[PDB]
Amino acid sequence: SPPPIRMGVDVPDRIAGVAYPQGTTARRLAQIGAVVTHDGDTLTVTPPSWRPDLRQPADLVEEVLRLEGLEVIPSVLPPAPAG
Amino acid sequence: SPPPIRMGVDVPDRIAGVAYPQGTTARRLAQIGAVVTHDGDTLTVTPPSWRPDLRQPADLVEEVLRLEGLEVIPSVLPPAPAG
Ligand SMILES: [Mg+2]
Ligand SMILES: [Mg+2]
Repeated sequence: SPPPIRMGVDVPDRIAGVAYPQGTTARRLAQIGAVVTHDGDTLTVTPPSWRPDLRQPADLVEEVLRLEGLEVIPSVLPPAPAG
Repeated sequence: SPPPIRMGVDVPDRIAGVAYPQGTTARRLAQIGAVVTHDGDTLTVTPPSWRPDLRQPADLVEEVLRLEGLEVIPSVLPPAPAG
């Protein structure tokens, strides 16, 4: 198995900008074959042996977001920086 | 005396963007001749008879800000949206 990855439970929610229903991250990561454990608000995710591409929290975020569907991500223009 | 005015104790701070020391608003408003009573966090301000220009909380805000000095107000860029 690849080494375990520590990641906050709401990290996919923050990066997506969507408040997913609770347990979405844990369910999706378990769906793709990873072992997920809880420690307060921090998950420890061990990817399956056939997923060496999952090495960082960003890799896990893509798994949750693509399975939930990028279409649910709202179009929110960022504020204009003083250019 | 003009009618009394109700105003939050920190309203001058919010409009100025400056955290004034405690009691600044009450001290400045009593300085210019108004009667100030405290009801928790809400100030009741009765301006003196020679100040018929003090009718709204914004008027009291100007009194506090101008006496503390507009030079203490910092320079912060507003959150303009994408145009
Ligand atoms: Mg990936
Ligand atoms: Mg005025």
